[PDB]
Amino acid sequence: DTMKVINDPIHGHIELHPLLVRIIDTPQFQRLRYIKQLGGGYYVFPGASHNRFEHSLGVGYLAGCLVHALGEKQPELQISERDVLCVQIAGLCHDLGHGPFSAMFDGRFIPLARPEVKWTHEQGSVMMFEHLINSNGIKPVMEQYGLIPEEDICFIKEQIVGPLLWPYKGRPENKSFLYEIVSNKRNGIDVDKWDYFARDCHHLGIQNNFDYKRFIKFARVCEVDNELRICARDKEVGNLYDMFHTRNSLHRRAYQHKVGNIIDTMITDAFLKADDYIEITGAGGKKYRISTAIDDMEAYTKLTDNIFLEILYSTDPKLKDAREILKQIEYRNLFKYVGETQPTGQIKIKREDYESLPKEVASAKPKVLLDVKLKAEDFIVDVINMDYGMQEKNPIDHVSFYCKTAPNRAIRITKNQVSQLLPEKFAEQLIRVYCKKVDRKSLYAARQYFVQWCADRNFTKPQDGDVIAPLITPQKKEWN
Amino acid sequence: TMKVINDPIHGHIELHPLLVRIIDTPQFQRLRYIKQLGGGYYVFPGASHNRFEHSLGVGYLAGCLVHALGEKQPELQISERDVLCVQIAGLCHDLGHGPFSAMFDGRFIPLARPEVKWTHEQGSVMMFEHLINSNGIKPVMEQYGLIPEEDICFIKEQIVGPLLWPYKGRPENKSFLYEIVSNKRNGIDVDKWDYFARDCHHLGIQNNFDYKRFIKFARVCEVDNELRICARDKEVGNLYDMFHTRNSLHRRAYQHKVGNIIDTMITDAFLKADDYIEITGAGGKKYRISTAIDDMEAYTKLTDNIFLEILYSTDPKLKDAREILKQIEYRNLFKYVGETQPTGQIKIKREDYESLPKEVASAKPKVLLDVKLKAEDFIVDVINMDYGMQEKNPIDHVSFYCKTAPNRAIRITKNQVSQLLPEKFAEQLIRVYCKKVDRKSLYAARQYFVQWCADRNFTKPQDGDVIAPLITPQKKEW
Amino acid sequence: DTMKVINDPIHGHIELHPLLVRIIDTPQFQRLRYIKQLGGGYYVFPGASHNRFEHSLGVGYLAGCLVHALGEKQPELQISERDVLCVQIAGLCHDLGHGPFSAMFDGRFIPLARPEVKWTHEQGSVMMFEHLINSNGIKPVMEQYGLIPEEDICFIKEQIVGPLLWPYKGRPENKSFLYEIVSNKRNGIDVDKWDYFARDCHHLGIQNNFDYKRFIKFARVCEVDNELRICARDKEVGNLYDMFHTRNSLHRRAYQHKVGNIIDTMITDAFLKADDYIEITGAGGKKYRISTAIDDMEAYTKLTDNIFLEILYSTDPKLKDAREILKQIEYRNLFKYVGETQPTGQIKIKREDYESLPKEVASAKPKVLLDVKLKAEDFIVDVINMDYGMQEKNPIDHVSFYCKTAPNRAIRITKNQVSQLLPEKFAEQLIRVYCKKVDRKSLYAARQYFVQWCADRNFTKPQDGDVIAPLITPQKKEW
Amino acid sequence: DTMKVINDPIHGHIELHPLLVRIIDTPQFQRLRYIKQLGGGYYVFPGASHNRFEHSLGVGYLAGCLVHALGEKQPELQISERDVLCVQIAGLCHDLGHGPFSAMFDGRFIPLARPEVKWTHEQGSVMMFEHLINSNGIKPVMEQYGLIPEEDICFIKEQIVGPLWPYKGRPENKSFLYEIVSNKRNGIDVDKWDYFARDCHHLGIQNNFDYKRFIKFARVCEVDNELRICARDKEVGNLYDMFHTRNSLHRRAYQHKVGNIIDTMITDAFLKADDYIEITGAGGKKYRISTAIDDMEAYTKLTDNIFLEILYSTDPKLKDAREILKQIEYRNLFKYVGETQPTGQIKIKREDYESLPKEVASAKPKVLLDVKLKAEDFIVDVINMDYGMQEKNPIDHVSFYCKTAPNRAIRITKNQVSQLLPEKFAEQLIRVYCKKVDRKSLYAARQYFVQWCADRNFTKPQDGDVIAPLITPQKKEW
Ligand SMILES: Nc1ncnc2c1ncn2[C@H]1C[C@H](O)[C@@H](COP(=O)(O)NP(=O)(O)OP(=O)(O)O)O1
Ligand SMILES: Nc1ncnc2c1ncn2[C@H]1C[C@H](O)[C@@H](COP(=O)(O)NP(=O)(O)OP(=O)(O)O)O1
Ligand SMILES: Nc1ncnc2c1ncn2[C@H]1C[C@H](O)[C@@H](COP(=O)(O)NP(=O)(O)OP(=O)(O)O)O1
Ligand SMILES: Nc1ncnc2c1ncn2[C@H]1C[C@H](O)[C@@H](COP(=O)(O)NP(=O)(O)OP(=O)(O)O)O1
Ligand SMILES: [Fe+3]
Ligand SMILES: [Fe+3]
Ligand SMILES: [Fe+3]
Ligand SMILES: [Fe+3]
Ligand SMILES: [Mg+2]
Ligand SMILES: [Mg+2]
Ligand SMILES: [Mg+2]
Ligand SMILES: [Mg+2]
Ligand SMILES: [Mg+2]
Ligand SMILES: [Mg+2]
Ligand SMILES: [Mg+2]
Ligand SMILES: [Mg+2]
Ligand SMILES: [Mg+2]
Repeated sequence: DTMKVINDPIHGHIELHPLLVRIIDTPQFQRLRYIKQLGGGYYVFPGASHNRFEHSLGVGYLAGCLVHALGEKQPELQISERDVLCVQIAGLCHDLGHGPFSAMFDGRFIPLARPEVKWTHEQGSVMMFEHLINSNGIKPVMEQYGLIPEEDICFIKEQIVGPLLWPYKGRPENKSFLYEIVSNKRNGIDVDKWDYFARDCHHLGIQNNFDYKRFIKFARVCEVDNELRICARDKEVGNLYDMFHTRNSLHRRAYQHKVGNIIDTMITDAFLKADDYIEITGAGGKKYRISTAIDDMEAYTKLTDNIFLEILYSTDPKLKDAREILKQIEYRNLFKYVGETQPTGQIKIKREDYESLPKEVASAKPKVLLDVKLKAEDFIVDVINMDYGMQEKNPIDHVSFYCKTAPNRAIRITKNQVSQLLPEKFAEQLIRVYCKKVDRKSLYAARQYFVQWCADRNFTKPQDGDVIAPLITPQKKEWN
Repeated sequence: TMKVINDPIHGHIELHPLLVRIIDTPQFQRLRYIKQLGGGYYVFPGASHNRFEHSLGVGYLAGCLVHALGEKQPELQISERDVLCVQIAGLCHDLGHGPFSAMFDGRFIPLARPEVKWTHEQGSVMMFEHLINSNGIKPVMEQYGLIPEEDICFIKEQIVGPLLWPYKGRPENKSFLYEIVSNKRNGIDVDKWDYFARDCHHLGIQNNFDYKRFIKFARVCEVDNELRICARDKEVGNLYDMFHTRNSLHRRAYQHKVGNIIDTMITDAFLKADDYIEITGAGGKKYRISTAIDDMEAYTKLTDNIFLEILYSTDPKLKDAREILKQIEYRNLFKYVGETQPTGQIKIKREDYESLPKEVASAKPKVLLDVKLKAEDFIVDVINMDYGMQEKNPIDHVSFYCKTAPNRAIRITKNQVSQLLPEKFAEQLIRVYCKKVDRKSLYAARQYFVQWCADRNFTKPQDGDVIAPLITPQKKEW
Repeated sequence: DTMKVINDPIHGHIELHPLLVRIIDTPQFQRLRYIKQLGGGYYVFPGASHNRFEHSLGVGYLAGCLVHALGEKQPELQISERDVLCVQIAGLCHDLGHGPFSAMFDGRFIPLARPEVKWTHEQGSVMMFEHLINSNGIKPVMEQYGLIPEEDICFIKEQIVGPLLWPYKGRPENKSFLYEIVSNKRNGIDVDKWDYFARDCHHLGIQNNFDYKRFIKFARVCEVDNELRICARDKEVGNLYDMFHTRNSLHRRAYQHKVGNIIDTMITDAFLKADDYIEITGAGGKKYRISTAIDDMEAYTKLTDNIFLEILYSTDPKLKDAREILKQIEYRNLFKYVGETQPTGQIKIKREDYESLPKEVASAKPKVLLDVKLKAEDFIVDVINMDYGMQEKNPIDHVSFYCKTAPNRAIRITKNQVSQLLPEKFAEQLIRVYCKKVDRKSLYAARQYFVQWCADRNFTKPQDGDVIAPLITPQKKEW
Repeated sequence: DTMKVINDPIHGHIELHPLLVRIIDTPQFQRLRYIKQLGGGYYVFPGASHNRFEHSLGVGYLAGCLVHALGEKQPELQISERDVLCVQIAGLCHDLGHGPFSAMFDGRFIPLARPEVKWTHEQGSVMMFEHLINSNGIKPVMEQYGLIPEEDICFIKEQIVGPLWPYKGRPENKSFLYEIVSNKRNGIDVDKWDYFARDCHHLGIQNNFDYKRFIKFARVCEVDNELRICARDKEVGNLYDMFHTRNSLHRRAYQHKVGNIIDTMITDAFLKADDYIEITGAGGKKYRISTAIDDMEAYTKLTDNIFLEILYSTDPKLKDAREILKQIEYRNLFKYVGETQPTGQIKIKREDYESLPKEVASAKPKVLLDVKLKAEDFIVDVINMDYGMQEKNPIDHVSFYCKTAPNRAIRITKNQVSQLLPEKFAEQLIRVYCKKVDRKSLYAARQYFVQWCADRNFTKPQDGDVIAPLITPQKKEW
């Protein structure tokens, strides 16, 4: 059991302490090799073959860089070797709970398959971590390196998911800044983002403009309303606004690419159709479904992107409907993108209303004669909440800064102290509509229903509206 | 025959022999001795690159864009002659830059000769004329199918704009050709694409705009009776990002507060040297640094080397200028005091710039001060940051097409894209510096500065509470 | 109907003609999304997650760049749009025959599982291409775009695998240069190498020093012994030696990494143990095994890296032995590397002798006290043939060059006309030894047998010889 | 008084201790901003605008990374903060002695201008460092941060230029510290790692050596009673590749035939200017270009600027020098005729270089020729290509360790690595050029050249059968 060096193309040669190597070399960690980081995005950006495994190594590594850098510059914080290891382990294990195709599984499939549960991959990560530890004899290995499992397991879990006065048990207040490394609940400025920006960009073929290494150099811990927090140099404020701008830009260009999303939707659909028939063996030989494997970590261990191919290659007549959806993916007979719009004014589309939207689009009465009627079943309506990670809030209002002439003194910097060219709002909704019927006449009709629906709901005019529905767009006074 | 040249940004590029003849002149080779980012090199040490290599890059990209349009749309009748003219314009577009590039036309000439309205682009047109005439290039143009009466004019118009349909070099059915090198309608041009990529490579800041993607999706469509370059509808987000990147490169690098003060110091040294340096132009006439812009033979010999000519001089008359450049090398720079912006609808007008150091020195901070500072001790640098068209959204001046009707041009408004985009497209930054560098002068300069910000109802400096703790409580709006 | 653009991180935005899009959007092509380019190398270099799919797009694209560039510079060659499409399709389809974990499948598994057949992934690519065309109605689509399927399918196949006097039917000798793009049988200078150099490096985190774009700019077709062939500028000769040096260096640093190879070996072992029990359905419902799916393209279509996980997640008691080997991979209880050596002198280890080598290692008699005796079954001996792509030959002796003052005149350039610092030989063998028993005492013993065996065979001294076997290495004066 | 961070595109954000900042902010250091790293190479590779200044920052930084990494992994070595600063200073100052156009100045000009002296830029760096320290009051600043100037100045100089135990600055138990900046035992030093990475970034050729990996695997072990830097055994292949890369960068870039002829032309102009240019040194004494190396105050003012000072001069005495530089700017370069190498055991010695143009002109090609050419018309450039230690394999002078005994040093021979490695480690290339550029002179120059190769039993030029079809059949060995 000695330290390993591993060559990562994003971070270079990184060092893994032998405790981390023991954690990595388990079935529960290695599972992340079989889950694509960007899910259906690989079917649009062919360089995006990367898996959660390598992202997880990167987050472990960066978490270690940030806590080491803080410890070197500020010995008064009393960051111990034990703290450093716990922060690295949390970085390493933070995404253990992702399911097949990553964001698809907790963003689309589980909410549709099991609308009663409130589940996130982060909860999965905590449960999977527990199962990793318990089934591989890791507690004695922790003790061998000076960790205290009652306290430190709890600390690690709290870093990943948040709390399970001062709500944490794993560390006291004098170590609060340690909870801001892996997953920053105050403002989202965390090393998870820095790894995925750099790694996704390298694979996508879109270039990263955020400099995380610069941020680490300028980061300090300062007292802010009587808690010790990570603060940035004042002159980095512009770079932080740019960080969130980059995040939003990566969601627009890649993560919410309209076809990447429809592939995720189709896979979700196939999983919903397969769910009654696929059996996954968990603890004590009990049988779980795709939707219930989240309840038993032994089952969930075996639930990866492989399930796609298990369905695609099946012959069972019961899986026929699921299998045909995946066949449609491989022949590229995808549901067709019709367009994009947004609400106007103070209108917000609520999650309770999502299910009713296909019916609304099909009920629009385009004032043009139509040969084809389309039914609700024929439309998909995907509502995407785009923000700066804190709903309507400006995350930079929850960051603290310091100045070169008083480096222990935290200050606030407001938006108006930076620039007038920044966003005026921090949240918005995009609505994408697609049609399951792909023939030319159905598609012409779907465009008319769509643009009419936008007019009826007082949504923004689709960008191509005048071209795809020339007879509809003149009817709307606010569009001309 | 063609030459190949290896550029680190674009790879191996081909130069037509007419371009090679233009490059191999004193007028073009001059660009090897003018830093792209001027004083920026004194802050970002990778930014050693010169205007020469930027110019090759713009020539190359100009050629890629016009070739791509011609291949996709043969009905436009883009000729080999048109391609060469566009390449030449890209190659020669920055011939007019002076020592330290933006410093020379942005700071020095306006101060040295406030009566003239000069730009490097005007310089590029005059330098091009002088390059052609003094190196026998007109017959070589003819040899390759160009018509110099028409094409020289076309080339110049591409660089500087017009010298109803205001252009003589090409008719309306070729208006798109004027949108490649320097796009007067919206600023979306290959010059930006080269400098984004090249500056980033050298600065150590990463480029996020994909120019190659833009070229693939570009088409020419009819818009209000002219053939113009349009982009695919779905690229609109990427164009907003393009201008966001431009603004971000100005914030991080080009307007870095110390890069600018170095540019200011060099400008100061040039103003102090201007009466004493003689540069010989055409017919043996004698020019100064500030007048060499009137004669391209003189201007040919004015490059960044003038910095070292002053620094190494022994002439007592250049003592004052020389001492400023010595201060740069010891890093005894004028000191940054801080940054602020106007509030509300307030605009600082160019006529008022000269009065601002006096205003800062006239502030009466209610604080005990060892030193009184005079107007001459402050520099107040006002920077106009925008999306290239003052208050306007340049995306309102772009045309788009949709996949289902690719010959039909459309407009896309800001509200059709995103609510997270900027609400304004122009703003002003105000940096204040002090020429007196000792600890007590600097403490005082901070008090005058923050008090001035309070008095003018400008934004609170980011470090205001720390540098002037007794001043910032006075102002209710902070 | 129309062209698609696709964004690749290595080549940027590439354009795909609609005929290529029809070929790509088939089960037979999309299969390549589930086959890792570097196989077991992903278990060593975590950035090497890339699959054969994206490599195939890249080779298609570069094949098109090279043939377009030749056509633009030399209209007299009469390169047609039809030729361009055929070269693109060949580049796109060249690796359709790879199996699970790529080089593992044709380099290790098939040779062990079916030693009677002479099979390569390239043969697989030809058969898979035939099956792709026939089962997706591609022939009429080819006709729609000006291709002539009798001739052009044959041309495409020949570009991939070679011939199936002038031995080719798809194109004549005045177009011989077209066979030098995707897979160059004369000297190995082909666009396949250029894509994988660039793509592997980007993912591995090792940097590429070969500039393929420069090579394309300087490439011309010239007459050489009555065939039209691709020639390089004279002054590029250095860069071509560097190309093969880079290839060799990527094999040393990554592709033949000792642990990447042992993982490939372990997976192969698990597949051999699973082979009797896994059923893959092929044409007419017939059942194939892992080792026989190469005989039926409908079965082979469904044979990808997924088989690893099918074994790993199985519960069938019959798959227990295969499953346990894959569990050993996941816990990193790997067969242990003992060391590396090479033959000396004139000695060449022949393929017929590979199987006898573990027995030789176990028969060595190290004069050292050992608690554990090891048997032949405990050693793995992996022999790797490292060369410049043409066994003992210098591939640069099979390249033609031209000079700036006579660009249509082909010439030869010998090694002595370039540099005295170049390699003296172009082939060698590396011998890696591993031990299947992983405890510290077995490993100590394995090192003594290994170093003694090297001494006995007069192989090169292992680099760490003095440290791992201090009592053995003094016996050998020449060490 | 506080640390500075600087953004370099090769190494990222690097930290500079305030003592380093004081050294950098002097005229003697800042001088390096005006000397191109690759000299005339910029006139072939237009991305290669980089100067010695940024290379020097990089070497300072890497020197610091290597010594820090050794200290972190091996606390028993007792590397102090003082040792780290001294190694950084040496890295930073190691190239202070370069002259105009870098390798051109000490490789071509000084040897020709002053054949009696044995001068290297490294000697210059030591003298320039001494002058930097003494004229900027640096010794008290060193003391303020824990350095001992009697000892540490000596240590710093020994690291730059070299020397029982021959060093005075540090004892044997710290010998490894002398292997960071300039490694005299085998050449594996951080100077190479910076220039590989930085040159590649600017040239547009990609670097394949991973220096960071080497740093991770580097350890100090006892070797024949000295503590030395050793590499992991399995890195041996990577080290052979390192020297292969060095050779490959010399072939592609640094010894590019046209880059060298430009260096030669500039050298020629400097030789013609040398009697007439005056550079003021200490106490107002006057130096020449060739003598400015004797006085650091003069040498401080000798940079690439001298090129433009000559080009723009009007003095009649500089006419010949000026005309050569004009020929560079119009691209009327001496023409490359070809390349060959000696055969067998033959080595061309430096004493014989001057006689070679005469030999080429004395060859008697049995061919009808329009022009007879004289010795003065040919340039013969002889280049020594090696792995940095003449005929020796530098890997024979490296020590390694194994994972199972990391404190135990071992040797690894070439046969333990690969049969595909080089069989020799040194060779000579001979390039011939002609000063007469017309077609008939050039035809003749090719005939003399190929005949000369045949007469001396040199290798057949690669294009020999094409440029001299009547000459190459005479030689049986071809
Ligand atoms: N020459 C090279 N260049 C770059 N990366 C390389 C490399 N060789 C390997 N890597 C990558 C592969 C891995 O990501 C990492 C480590 O590979 P090893 O350093 O080969 N270490 P291992 O555990 O095999 O040997 P041991 O136990 O004897 O120390 O570097
Ligand atoms: N091996 C190499 N690899 C990469 N870039 C290179 C290179 N060699 C040169 N460059 C860069 C340097 C230049 O930017 C460009 C062209 O250099 P040449 O191809 O050397 N052309 P020249 O005009 O000397 O030879 P001729 O007239 O005989 O064809 O490539
Ligand atoms: N903003 C962006 N920047 C870079 N690459 C991008 C990108 N957006 C997509 N890609 C990549 C993803 C793909 O690899 C490629 C094409 O994506 P689309 O241009 O979005 N084309 P699609 O076929 O969806 O829309 P249509 O049929 O309406 O033209 O570019
Ligand atoms: N946003 C940015 N991104 C990347 N590099 C940047 C940068 N801004 C500056 N640089 C580069 C330029 C330099 O190479 C380096 C340091 O520039 P500053 O951090 O601005 N430091 P200074 O001394 O001006 O301010 P103070 O004294 O208040 O700390 O970073
Ligand atoms: Fe994550
Ligand atoms: Fe420009
Ligand atoms: Fe391939
Ligand atoms: Fe150096
Ligand atoms: Mg997560
Ligand atoms: Mg998060
Ligand atoms: Mg301009
Ligand atoms: Mg412009
Ligand atoms: Mg502006
Ligand atoms: Mg293949
Ligand atoms: Mg091959
Ligand atoms: Mg040196
Ligand atoms: Mg050296």
